[PDB]
Amino acid sequence: PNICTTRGVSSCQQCLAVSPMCAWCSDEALPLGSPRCDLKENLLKDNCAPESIEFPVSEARVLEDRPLSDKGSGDSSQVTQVSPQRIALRLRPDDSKNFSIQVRQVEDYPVDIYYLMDLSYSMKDDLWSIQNLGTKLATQMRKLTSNLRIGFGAFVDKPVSPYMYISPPEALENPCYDMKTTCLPMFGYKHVLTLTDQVTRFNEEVKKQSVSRNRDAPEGGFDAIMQATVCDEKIGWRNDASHLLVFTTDAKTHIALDGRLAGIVQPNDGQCHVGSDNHYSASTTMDYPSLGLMTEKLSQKNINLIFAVTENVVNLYQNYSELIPGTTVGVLSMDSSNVLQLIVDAYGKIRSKVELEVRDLPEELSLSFNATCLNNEVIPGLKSCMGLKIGDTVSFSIEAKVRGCPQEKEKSFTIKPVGFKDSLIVQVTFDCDCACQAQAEPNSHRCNNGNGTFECGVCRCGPGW
Amino acid sequence: LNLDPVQLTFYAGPNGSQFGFSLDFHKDSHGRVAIVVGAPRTLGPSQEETGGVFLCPWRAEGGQCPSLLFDLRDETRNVGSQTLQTFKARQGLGASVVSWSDVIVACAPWQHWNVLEKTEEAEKTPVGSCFLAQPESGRRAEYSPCRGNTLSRIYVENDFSWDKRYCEAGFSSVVTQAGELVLGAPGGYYFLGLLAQAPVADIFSSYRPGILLWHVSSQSLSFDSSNPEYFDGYWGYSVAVGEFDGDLNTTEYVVGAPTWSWTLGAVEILDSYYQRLHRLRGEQMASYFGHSVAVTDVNGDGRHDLLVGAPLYMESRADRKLAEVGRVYLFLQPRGPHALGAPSLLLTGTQLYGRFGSAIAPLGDLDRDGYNDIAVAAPYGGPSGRGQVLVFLGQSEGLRSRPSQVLDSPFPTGSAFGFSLRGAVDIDDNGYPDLIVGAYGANQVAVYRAQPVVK
Amino acid sequence: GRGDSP
Amino acid sequence: DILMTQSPSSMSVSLGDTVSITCHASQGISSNIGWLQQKPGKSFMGLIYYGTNLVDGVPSRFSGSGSGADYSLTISSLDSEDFADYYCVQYAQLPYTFGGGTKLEIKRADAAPTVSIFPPSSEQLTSGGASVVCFLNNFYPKDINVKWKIDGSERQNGVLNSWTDQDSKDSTYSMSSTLTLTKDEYERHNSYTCEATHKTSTSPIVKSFNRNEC
Amino acid sequence: EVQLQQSGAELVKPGASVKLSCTASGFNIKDTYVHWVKQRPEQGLEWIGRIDPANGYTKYDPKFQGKATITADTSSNTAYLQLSSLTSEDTAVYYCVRPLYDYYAMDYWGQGTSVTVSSAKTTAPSVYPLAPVCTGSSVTLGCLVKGYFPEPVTLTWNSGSLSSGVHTFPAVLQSDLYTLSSSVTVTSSTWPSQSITCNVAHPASSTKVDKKIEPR
Ligand SMILES: *[C@@H]1O[C@H](CO)[C@@H](O[C@@H]2O[C@H](CO)[C@@H](O[C@@H]3O[C@H](CO)[C@@H](O)[C@H](O[C@H]4O[C@H](CO)[C@@H](O)[C@H](O)[C@@H]4O)[C@@H]3O)[C@H](O)[C@H]2NC(C)=O)[C@H](O)[C@H]1NC(C)=O
Ligand SMILES: *[C@@H]1O[C@H](CO)[C@@H](O[C@@H]2O[C@H](CO)[C@@H](O)[C@H](O)[C@H]2NC(C)=O)[C@H](O)[C@H]1NC(C)=O
Ligand SMILES: *[C@@H]1O[C@H](CO)[C@@H](O)[C@H](O)[C@H]1NC(C)=O
Ligand SMILES: [Ca+2]
Ligand SMILES: [Ca+2]
Ligand SMILES: [Ca+2]
Ligand SMILES: [Ca+2]
Ligand SMILES: [Mn+2]
Ligand SMILES: [Mn+2]
Ligand SMILES: [Mn+2]
Repeated sequence: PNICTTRGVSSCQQCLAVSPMCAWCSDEALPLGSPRCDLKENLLKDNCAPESIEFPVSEARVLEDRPLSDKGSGDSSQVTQVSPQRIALRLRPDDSKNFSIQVRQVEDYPVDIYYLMDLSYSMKDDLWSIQNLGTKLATQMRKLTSNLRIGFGAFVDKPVSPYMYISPPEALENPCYDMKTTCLPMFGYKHVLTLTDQVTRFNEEVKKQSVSRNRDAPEGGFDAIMQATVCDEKIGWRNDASHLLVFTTDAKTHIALDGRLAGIVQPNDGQCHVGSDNHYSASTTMDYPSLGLMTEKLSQKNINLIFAVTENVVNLYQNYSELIPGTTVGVLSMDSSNVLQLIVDAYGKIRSKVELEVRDLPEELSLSFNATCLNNEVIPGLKSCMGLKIGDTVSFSIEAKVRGCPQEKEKSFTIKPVGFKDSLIVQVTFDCDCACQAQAEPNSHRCNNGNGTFECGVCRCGPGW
Repeated sequence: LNLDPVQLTFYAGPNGSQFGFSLDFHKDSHGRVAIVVGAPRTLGPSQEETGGVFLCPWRAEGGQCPSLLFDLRDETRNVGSQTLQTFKARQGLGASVVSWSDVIVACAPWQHWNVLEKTEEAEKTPVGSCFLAQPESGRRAEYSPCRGNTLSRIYVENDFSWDKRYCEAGFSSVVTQAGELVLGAPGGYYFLGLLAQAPVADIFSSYRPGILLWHVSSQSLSFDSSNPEYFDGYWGYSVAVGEFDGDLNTTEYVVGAPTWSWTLGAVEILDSYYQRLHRLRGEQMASYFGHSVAVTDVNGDGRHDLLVGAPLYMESRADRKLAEVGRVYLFLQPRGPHALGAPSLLLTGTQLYGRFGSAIAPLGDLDRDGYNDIAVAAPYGGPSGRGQVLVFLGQSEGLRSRPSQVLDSPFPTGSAFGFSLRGAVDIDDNGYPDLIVGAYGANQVAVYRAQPVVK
Repeated sequence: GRGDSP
Repeated sequence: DILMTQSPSSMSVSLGDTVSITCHASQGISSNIGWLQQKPGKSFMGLIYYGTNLVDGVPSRFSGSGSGADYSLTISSLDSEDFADYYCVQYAQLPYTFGGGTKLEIKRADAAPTVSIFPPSSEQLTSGGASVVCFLNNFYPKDINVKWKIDGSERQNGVLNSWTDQDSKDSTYSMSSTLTLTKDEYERHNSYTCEATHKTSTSPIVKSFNRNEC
Repeated sequence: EVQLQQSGAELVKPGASVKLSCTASGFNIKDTYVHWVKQRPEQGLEWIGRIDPANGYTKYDPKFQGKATITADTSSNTAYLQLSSLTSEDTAVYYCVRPLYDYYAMDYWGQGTSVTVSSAKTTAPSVYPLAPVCTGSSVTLGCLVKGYFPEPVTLTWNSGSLSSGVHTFPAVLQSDLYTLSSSVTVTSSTWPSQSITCNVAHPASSTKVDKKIEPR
């Protein structure tokens, strides 16, 4: 005598909604006062036909189960770093089933590196850092990846007063005119070299670059970050590679709403505006982007932003870094671990975390996670890992607890690690019906002489009553 | 609560003129209320954007408005072995407007200026300038405190101290009841920002056309600083006045510096001598805390309270994520000589990139219950992102945490509906204070009339 | 000084 | 340096008259001119600046005009105080430069000088010197010429003249000429004369005396 | 109210160096430009130079470069004009000037400062009576103050008693010494009947000599 019987259910559908351990009997030859809603053991104990037992069981079998790749090299991105890739899930009202996912930080994964450069006058004594970059940037990376591409762009600020010197007329072609020197005319952002594997192309392109000059210390670097992100085709990011956007500067930065000091009040539209001339054309008619907008795009295009700034503004950018999750900072000094292996350390730091993310999760389903990082160390209520090396693997135990029974019986959601290409697709199925329902008797002769529907052994009140 | 959203009045200006960027009410000698609208991209004489001002008479149907004419010709004066030059091209006349008594003040923050001497110069820079007018008498005057005749070389030799060449005087403007004009110049002192103040009466009497460089002895500018915490703070991005020290003979200033202290943002309260009484720091970097400031007594204790807008504040949301929505901070003035504490209320935006708190307007007592109320703009808010203005009512405890009314934009997308607000004036004389909302994006102005309360 | 210079 | 030719150097006018002073520059000065006033025996006062603009406090009867290199100060309805020196100044170029000036004098009917010659004093003679004074008092206009003679022959060396400003309540000028000889040289001659030449009389007014005689 | 109080009259010897001052009253000297102007009876007005008390930058007419040095102390709210290697030509009245509104104008003037350069030491005046020669309806007498330094001298007839009908002529520098004369007219029935006395006072030397006019 349990909750199943004491609930006094009317139909098979109601019986299964009482508890996951309830069953229903559709047997015609059932005793006088035998409750049709009882344990599967109590029903068979009362001579209930085995086939008349309606007792769904929550299960969870995989569909796609490719093995995790050992090397991310070669292949046309046929690399699997999440396993399984698809599993079917079947649940009954108020029940819950568990399943496991695995993630691997694959070795020798392709890497893109677009170097975004401050070339304002203040960057005269910081040019040292990019002198022989293309080579010094391939050497330490060759140890991590066998498929690197590097590109490069530059920026100064919106070429407009008061950021720009506008007198005398000579100052427009040569902003350093009022001094004993000469520099480039001012420019907002200019793409220089598309992402390429030809390191010597990077070296030679750099050697042709030179600084400009503007009036105010903060620079328009964020404009450049936006364009380097939303101009996919031009920058040349690859569909299956780690994208690293290295932002280098020695000074503060302009932010959304600063543009108003130039008459520019139109918000940033997040669209690409770099023409065939490789220059940002909305530089003087569109405001700087907000941190929020930048985050949106960086996440959409899957770019990892690295702030390679000098020690005099390291704090400033460490603080911005915290408002733009996934962003790392490196000190651009003349003394450290190495001032431009900085990028290697940043990459290693980037691929030292594995955080799961759930997309399209139905209102009814609620998930829990038990992470297993480092060495079989289970950490309940945790869905992220930290302190990982490239090549390591982790796993998570997941449990989906459906609440009630939803209207739509066929739903599916995704569980994807942030920054990762691959993901696990969980195809859920809500089983709160009986096989005997699909073979009912509407207006049956057994039920009130046509005023009822005979299904699953009992008589139901037809539609309209 | 009781603003009329069904029957609005619309004023419109030339296309592409940004008619509605700035507005204000204006009473003439007879107390007849009119709306003064700024249009910073209106065409000048040489078919070049110079900006312009309009003086719209109140009419339930609205319509087109007559221009408030100003001199838009560039000026040159060869005096004292020097050449003085003013450049009004793309100056942005009407980038801000304010009315006091029967005088109108329209500013051109990006009016450029230069001084030539042989082969040297001061540099062509946006010192800004303000145009004052007395519509009835036809009188006109100007005020351009950041102008100077020092050559470039001198600034370099002096390490760029007291460099007022990029002031952009007029960026933000306010007038004290006494009749003292206060101009915010976020570019002053190499982008530290400064305030310039001078009596309107003295601005008029000392002005003569053609002089270009004249003295206003009674004027008073704020001070330069060597503290990096002030660098690129844009001190004077927004300005307001009020009573915050008990003494009623003195007037205090409220200055917004949205990028103060490495974009932490801040707003300070000063005396008439620019001595700082209080300072309120931003809560989040790049939120632009100080973008807008409003002074009004919302809890009916007779003491002016402070409202600060941070249009780019990013709110924390599930799963360690941030959503740029905007925020407003309420600071209630404590009894007697005491420092303003933590915010009494945090109003936060809902719509992403809505820029809630981009503008904050005192409405006076809209519903006539005894507590002053306010209006807050989210120029790109609303489910449609077309713009939205929310009304918050005053109460003994400050403000109500939920809006009493929400005005959705009657204009199309990109109108910037709400970018400028102004209230606390009965324009139709029906006994209830009214609201005017600017939509420079659509080059129009919507007037909302307050009606008797229905509930 | 407070401008774009090293 | 820009030269300022200011004319006329002087003019005699009456109360209520509308007079106009003019100023000329060696080149254009785009209304960068200022007008000054210096009441007799007092400091300067600002009248006009930048061509036409009155300095606060200055009556409206004053007005500056003109452009290019030619400008003019005009005083409508002359007043008793308006009789004084007026200068113009340019500040278009450094160094600033001023005009010659213009003295406004009170006009009236002509008048002959009252000549009065005085031989050396007893005290002075015994001291070792000799001075013959010649007062030419109350006359109009101001233009006058004195001439000393010893024994009928002109003498120019050792003469000291001194003129007075137009007296207030009669609008007349005066002059004082002093011939200073040595006691010895004074006695080398007998007759002494000073001749006044005014526009009043075509023939000069003469007043002499004789030493060793009375 | 704007007022420029200049220093008292100066009297120095050739080759010396004098320093004039111009204190600002009712305003901060630091406000505007401060010019110095030199005035002479025959040569007229001459612009010496100017200074911006705020920063201390100056400008001079190349005629005075070396001779004149303009300075200013915002503390004491005063502007100065120093002249060196003085000469007779430096004997003039000096004015400090500032604009009203226009940056470059010259509207407000100080009362002025009289400078005199001479080697002459304080000398006492020699008063001499001037009686007519040995007739008409009215008679005219005179007084001659000769060889004194420096100025000024207060001359009066009968100790001020006789006021109207008198002409006192401006002083004249007779080779490093001043000379002054005064007349007086009355009726023939007034003199020699009514005794008339010349009363001259010279504050400098502290001497007030008197000479009665005697007929011949
Ligand atoms: C990057 O972000 C960091 C972390 O937020 C930030 O460092 C912080 O700076 C603030 C301001 O300088 C510090 O705040 C101080 O905290 C100390 C106690 O540790 C207090 O004693 C100080 O109080 C004084 O100032 C107050 C007003 O702010 C007054 O109310 C008070 O009376 C005192 O005068 C002060 O609050 C804070 O300690 C650090 N935080 C940390 C963890 O270091 C840094 O400024 C940011 N960098 C950049 C370039 O943006
Ligand atoms: C996550 O780990 C927790 C323990 O930290 C597990 O909780 C236990 O689960 C077992 C399943 O047989 C129960 O018998 C225990 O009663 C549970 N203990 C507690 C403390 O609740 C949980 O099973 C794990 N969940 C997932 C998603 O795997
Ligand atoms: C669910 O958890 C159990 C242990 O409680 C485990 O044996 C089983 O493999 C898990 N189920 C799945 C499908 O991973
Ligand atoms: Ca006060
Ligand atoms: Ca209050
Ligand atoms: Ca209210
Ligand atoms: Ca109303
Ligand atoms: Mn720079
Ligand atoms: Mn540098
Ligand atoms: Mn810059």
